[PDB]
Amino acid sequence: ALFPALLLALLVIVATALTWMNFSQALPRSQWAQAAWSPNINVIEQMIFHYSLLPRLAISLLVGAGLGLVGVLFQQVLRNPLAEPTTLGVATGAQLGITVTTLWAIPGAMASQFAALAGACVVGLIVFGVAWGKRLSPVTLILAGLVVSLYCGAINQLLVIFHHDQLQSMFLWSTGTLTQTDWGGVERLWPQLLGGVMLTLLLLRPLTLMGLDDGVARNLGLALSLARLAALSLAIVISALLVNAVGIIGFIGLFAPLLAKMLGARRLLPRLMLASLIGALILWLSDQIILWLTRVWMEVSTGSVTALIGAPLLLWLLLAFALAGGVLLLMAVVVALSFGRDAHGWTWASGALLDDLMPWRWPRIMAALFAGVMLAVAGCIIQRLTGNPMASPEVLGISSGAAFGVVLMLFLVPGNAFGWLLPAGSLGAAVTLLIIMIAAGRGGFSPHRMLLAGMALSTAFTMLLMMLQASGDPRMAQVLTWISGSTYNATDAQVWRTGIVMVILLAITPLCRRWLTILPLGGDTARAVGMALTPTRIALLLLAACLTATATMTIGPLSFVGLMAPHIARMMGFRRTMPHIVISALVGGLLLVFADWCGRMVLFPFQIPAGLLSTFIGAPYFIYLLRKQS
Amino acid sequence: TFALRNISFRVPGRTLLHPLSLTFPAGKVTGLIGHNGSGKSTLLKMLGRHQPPSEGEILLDAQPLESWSSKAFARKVAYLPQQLPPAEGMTVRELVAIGRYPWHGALGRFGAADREKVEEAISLVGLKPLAHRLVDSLSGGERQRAWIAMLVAQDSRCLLLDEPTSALDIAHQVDVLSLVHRLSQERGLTVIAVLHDINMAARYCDYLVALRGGEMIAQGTPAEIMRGETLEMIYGIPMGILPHPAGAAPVSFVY
Amino acid sequence: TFALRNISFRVPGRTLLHPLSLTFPAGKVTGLIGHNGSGKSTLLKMLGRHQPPSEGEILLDAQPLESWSSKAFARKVAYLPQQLPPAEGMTVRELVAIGRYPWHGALGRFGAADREKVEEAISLVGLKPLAHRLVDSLSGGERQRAWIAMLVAQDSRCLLLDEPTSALDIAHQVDVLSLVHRLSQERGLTVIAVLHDINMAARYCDYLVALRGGEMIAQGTPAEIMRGETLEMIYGIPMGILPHPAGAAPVSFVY
Amino acid sequence: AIDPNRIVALEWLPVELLLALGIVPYGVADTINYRLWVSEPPLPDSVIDVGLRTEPNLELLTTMRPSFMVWSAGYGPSPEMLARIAPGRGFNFSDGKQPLAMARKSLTEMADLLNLQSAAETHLAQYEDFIRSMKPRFVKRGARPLLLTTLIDPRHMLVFGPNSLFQEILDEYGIPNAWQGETNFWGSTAVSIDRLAAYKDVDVLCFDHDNSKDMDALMATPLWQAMPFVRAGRFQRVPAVWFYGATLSAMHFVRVLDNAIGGKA
Repeated sequence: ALFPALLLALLVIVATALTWMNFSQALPRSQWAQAAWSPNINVIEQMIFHYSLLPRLAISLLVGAGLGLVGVLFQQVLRNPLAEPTTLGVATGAQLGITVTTLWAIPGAMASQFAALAGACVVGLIVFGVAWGKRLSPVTLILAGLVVSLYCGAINQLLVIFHHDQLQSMFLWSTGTLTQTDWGGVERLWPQLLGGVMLTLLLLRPLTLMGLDDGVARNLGLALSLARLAALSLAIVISALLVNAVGIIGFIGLFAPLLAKMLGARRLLPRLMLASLIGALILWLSDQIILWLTRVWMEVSTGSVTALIGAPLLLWLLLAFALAGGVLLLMAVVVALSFGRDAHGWTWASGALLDDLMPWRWPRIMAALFAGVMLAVAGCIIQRLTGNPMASPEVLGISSGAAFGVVLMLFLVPGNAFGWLLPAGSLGAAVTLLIIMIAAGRGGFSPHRMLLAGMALSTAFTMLLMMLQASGDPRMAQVLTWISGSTYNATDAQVWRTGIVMVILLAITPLCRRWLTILPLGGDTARAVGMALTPTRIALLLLAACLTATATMTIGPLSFVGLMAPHIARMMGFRRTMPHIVISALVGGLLLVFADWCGRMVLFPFQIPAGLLSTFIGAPYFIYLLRKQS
Repeated sequence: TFALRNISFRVPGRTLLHPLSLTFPAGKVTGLIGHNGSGKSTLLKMLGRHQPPSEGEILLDAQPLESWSSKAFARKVAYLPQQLPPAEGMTVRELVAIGRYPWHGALGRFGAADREKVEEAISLVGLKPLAHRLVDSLSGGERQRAWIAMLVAQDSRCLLLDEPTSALDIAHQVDVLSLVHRLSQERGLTVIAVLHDINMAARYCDYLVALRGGEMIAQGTPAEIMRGETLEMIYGIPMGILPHPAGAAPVSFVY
Repeated sequence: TFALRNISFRVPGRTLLHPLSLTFPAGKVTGLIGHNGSGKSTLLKMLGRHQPPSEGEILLDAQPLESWSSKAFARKVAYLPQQLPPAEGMTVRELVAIGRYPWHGALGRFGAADREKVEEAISLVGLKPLAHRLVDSLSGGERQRAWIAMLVAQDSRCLLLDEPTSALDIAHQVDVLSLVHRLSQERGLTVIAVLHDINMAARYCDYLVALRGGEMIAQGTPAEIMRGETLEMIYGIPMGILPHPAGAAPVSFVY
Repeated sequence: AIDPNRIVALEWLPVELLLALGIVPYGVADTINYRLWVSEPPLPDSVIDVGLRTEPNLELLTTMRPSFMVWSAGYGPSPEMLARIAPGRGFNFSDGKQPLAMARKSLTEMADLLNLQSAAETHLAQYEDFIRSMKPRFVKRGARPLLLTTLIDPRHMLVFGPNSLFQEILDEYGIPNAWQGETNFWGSTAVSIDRLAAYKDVDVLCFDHDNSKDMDALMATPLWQAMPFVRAGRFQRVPAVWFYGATLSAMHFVRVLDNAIGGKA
């Protein structure tokens, strides 16, 4: 226990030294007591911005404590060791509120209200289901949370694609600058945070039971449904207040409870207090480093830097055949309609107009189909080799790594970094992709730690994208479409090449049928059967990585279809390797073809990327399937 | 003091499903035996209120049929999960203290008494150290004994054990059965235990009942039921029985 | 048949270390009996290459060291691990095609050439006319038979099983032990089975090995194992032994 | 292009150049946001909207017969997909130092391509005359630094750096820029409010575009009231102009500066 205590003492002394240095550079020490304690500070300019420098420290400490609290609560309620407030949709709902109240007037505390609304809607959809009883479970809870998070993310993406010049403020709000100009934020957060800690001190034994198994929790007589609903509502409310105070953060509440448990604290309230203190300390460190940076070079955000410095720390501390023929015929006829049907007056290509519009339709639809099929196969393979329902193509780090490379290229060099000879562009994206894949493979030996590293790298990519969008970069829109997975740059030659790659990969796939069959229900039994665990697990990971690589090379970094097609194929009633594979592939292909046709035709002038329409079509049907089997 | 009338376990088809009706003793030891979960599991799962009674009524000490307050319910019965051992825990003392949940409630007034009961529990189970390091660091027997200590501190009128004998050693089975029998003699509470081994139920239970699929075969005292001609129709294998000077109940051996 | 000369143990887990020395018979049943944390489970996990030993090494076949290829190891050893079990197989009758992996391999399998092996396996494990018409969620009696189906389809030279008798009834355990003994008598197979029950294991064994504390206690035939001193030393409780009226192994009874 | 009536533009800066030349645009990508932001050059209502600036609808383009599909070099579709529909050219506009220079260069290029050199010469002459006309209106103020800001939220502000589009106007008028810190290649940086406290004798000019409530929430705080540039009477609100424009946006900015600080000292 010497190492955690020594690290904590080092963090405290570094925070104190940085705060002393910043406060002395801002104001001489001989005028500190006259500036802090006096409610009517002197009119001196050097002494009056202490009205803004002091609230930044207080808001940082309070938000760190709140982050630790919500991390502990999300760890206990969902019974998962990892906290995930953003995946629950509280951050995305708050962003949606900010972007819908930034336009059409109607202002106020939009983040908290809309995040609470999203939480209440999720609670209602889970309690409803198909039976009078709620029958809520953590797995379906997290699934629905991810679904609504992706849905609000897609609505926000549509709103910024149609209006990006008028949401720059929102961009800053999505970076967590926590820059304060008065005491209003602290005076509004401290009473609500006091109410939060008061409600946390109460109902502690329900939290202890929620941390244990649900069986003994219902045995002890705790209303598991009502208690879990109330705890989730409290967590969503506190997270909404925090993201209304500062905004999107670098998951300090994901390091606070783990450090508090590594240091010690067997009981619950000591662990809560230590987690809050450690979160406040991390936010203090990050805020002081950001202040020093803006004093010496560039005004960068706080949450993005927090995530960028926490990622390496986390890496260091780490009927079938008939249904198939039916969906294939459906895809064939729907491709025929998308070729024939148009949007300029809803005309139909009767022949002569077909070859004139074919060079702008056939490549796009074919690329969307190939990308959907390949993403569905990759997602199914990942969920089969891992076994977790939350597994997505982003788990590898392929899409997040490629986008990281593109945004790094846009940051390092100015100008048209997409097609410039001096700029790397595709080559830079590819080399950063390979580097990110190698790092994710070397960091996590087990699929679960690899999943954690992939989620961390995805959050880091999101933070870098929000950094790129916060600044007035004229290119932030262009790459945005590429982030949204648009089939607009598809070419006949690229279509031919990705089709050849797809048929090669789908011919290699049946050779992995035995592996994809034994790895399920495996572990030690798989090794006892006669197959090598790691030499085949790395092989399947490389196959899925190549699939995702060509998918992002075709359509771009999107993984909603790759996450949804396996789930929908499993909920249809297909649970055999090759049947599930082909069904998920065909479902994803038809879904992405429908999404492309919608994004190209539902609005004739404005073309929305297919990645947004994929979500817009999959989310309602998926929540319908979830309620039908809840 | 429980009287069960189970016409249907569940609408969807189970391996075997048949109606039955029986009254449990007031202060004796009840031993439910059967072939795995083929009808035997549903009985105690429905008693634990994890399974709907379909078209049958269950008298809670002659109070009502169903839909009773969960607080008094947990204060009345103490149920053990059926081959679902809790994999979470930190301290044995923390566990046996949190076992006293349904007495003080969520906003519990634990700052007063309730310490003598947890002390008596941790002294009865045989654990000399009051608070160990980690409830998961101990062996399986010790953590299961801590679970029994939690169920003791719960202060229940009925003790439902769903297969405590399973995944345990024979000597551990004997020790746990003797402890449960001495506990039932001490507190005068009804205990219903699920036992895979017939001899184990013959040893430390005063009223054995058997369901071969769910038709209610035989109920009786070990002296009343003749195992020789009964276990042959109970489990199929024509095993024999012979007296032993160790226990008053003659031991059964596979033929 | 492989033999062990290793000294290592579960040093990091529960802090235990003790030297081991044992040579298994050529083609006889080997019953591992003792406590749960006695070391028999860790011994079988060491035998199945679940984790590399820290000291010593297990010599196999008398001609090679521990370093063996996966398809060559599984071609001579079939491991029933019980713990971390294959849950939700989602397919029936195809499990024998999964077990046949080390024979046909991934390439050149020809969709399982010579299908006489799989049908012989599913017919000798049990006369079932319901093949390719089952679901994954069934009772233990058929689940264990489906488990041993692929192990028989492997026709590996050794069968290492830990706790087949667990979660099963006396009839199903009788069936499983009779199948194992018939396999060992017909194919001359070397089987090492872990069973908690002393008498049930001894009735279908020949060379029992008892583990207590950290080391091994005995290694004799069931006739010499039935002695009361050995049972007292390996189980703690004092039990007695008396000749069986018709069973080959005498009956042991707890006091 | 022989017919100037069917010219199509894919970015707002080509539209501004076309309106400066006097050519009537036939199709503009994203015209609603254009009419919302840019307001100095009146865009007609009969202009057919093509779609997004980054993803112009190709089927709508091929439906009509465009004679020249001018676009911004490095923004929009690939050059081959645009040359497959109609012959055109990608014009450079931004580099990180002199945006207005290359704006004028691309204007002259568009003139030489569409055979409109006389219109471009007349437009540049009128621009230079309008610039020289407002020269004595900014000489009596002296060498006091001017600060170009815009409100993002009641906590930050977007400040124009030494490489903005309004820097050639400031340099020609002998007006040094007040911001002398960090800067990006497009001429805008998001800084904090308290950082502006480091500037004493500066003439902060802030633009407004649907942010009156944020302005009130900012000026209601005592920290903003105690700022050095407001206590000396140097902060005034002026109508917003288009930052990333060309010559017409420059004329609008010059007129705004003349109505603001023109003839103060």
